[PDB]
Amino acid sequence: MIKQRTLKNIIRATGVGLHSGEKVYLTLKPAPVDTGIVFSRTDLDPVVEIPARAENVGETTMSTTLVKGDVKVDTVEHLLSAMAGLGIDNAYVELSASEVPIMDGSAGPFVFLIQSAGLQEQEAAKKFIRIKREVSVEEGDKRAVFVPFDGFKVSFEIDFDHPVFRGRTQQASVDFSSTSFVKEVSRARTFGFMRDIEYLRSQNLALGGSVENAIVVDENRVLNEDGLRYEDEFVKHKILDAIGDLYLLGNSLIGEFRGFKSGHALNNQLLRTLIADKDAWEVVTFEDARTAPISYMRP
Ligand SMILES: COc1ccc(-c2cn(CC[C@](C)(C(=O)NO)S(C)(=O)=O)c(=O)o2)c(F)c1
Ligand SMILES: [Zn+2]
Repeated sequence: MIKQRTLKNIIRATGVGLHSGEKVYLTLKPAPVDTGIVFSRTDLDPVVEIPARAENVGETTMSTTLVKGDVKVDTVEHLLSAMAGLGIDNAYVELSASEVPIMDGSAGPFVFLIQSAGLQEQEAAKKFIRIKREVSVEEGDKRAVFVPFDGFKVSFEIDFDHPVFRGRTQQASVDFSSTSFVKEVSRARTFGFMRDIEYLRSQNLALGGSVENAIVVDENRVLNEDGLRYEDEFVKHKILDAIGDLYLLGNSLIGEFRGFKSGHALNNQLLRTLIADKDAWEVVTFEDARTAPISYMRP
């Protein structure tokens, strides 16, 4: 049987918001079966809880933001990508501020902290959303698609229109039947271009962004003295973002995602279109893990 998973132990981390630059304390806690992933603003009295679900996404400018009335949890995509990669169904995420800490810009620190704490299998069937029909959303030259697939596969393609790529459209495919999320995706850091500094300053964004927690590009130069973690780090980070954004479905996917310049906004529009088109998907469980089209690492 493929079982639901939670954390075996609590995880505690400190860091800064990429966008806010605020110091934030993070605690991940075990949760019961069918809780899903629930963010808690514990700096507020009373505490404000926001389920990590597509319907609670409020802003998708330069991150995925959860919103309940006036309350936000910004930049959830990198932590949710870690939780999706390791198959965590149920957890409370407590935050002392409005934004998940950026850590090193990747999902690496989160997968390491989680795998250090360990996972706990729970006595309940893991529920999957199985893609049964093709579902496409487009806006301009941006496109995001779900395709039926017996497994979980992500493709991303983007023409960054930026000199640092030396005129090359970036493309990557990962199939979690062979690709290690941990080894091949989790280390891919977020990035910023020095040419967007005017605009980011003007939206009060990326206040915590530096070479410490991101790839920083200035025209031709990667400013980071120690360089890239992957030849294709930039596009592997878009795949990491897409895995986090897709986890707002609230259950792991059986299917394929293809992204064409898609961002947080179009990723969320795809989830909403999918959820509305009930002909395109069904909830499935696997009573026997041996015949399932996906597997997870030992807990
Ligand atoms: C002075 O260093 C900087 C400046 C800006 C950033 C920066 C990062 N981001 C977030 C970038 C995006 C939206 C991302 O990772 N989302 O999860 S991406 C790479 O998909 O386009 C941003 O809006 O600004 C940075 F990381 C470092
Ligand atoms: Zn990102």
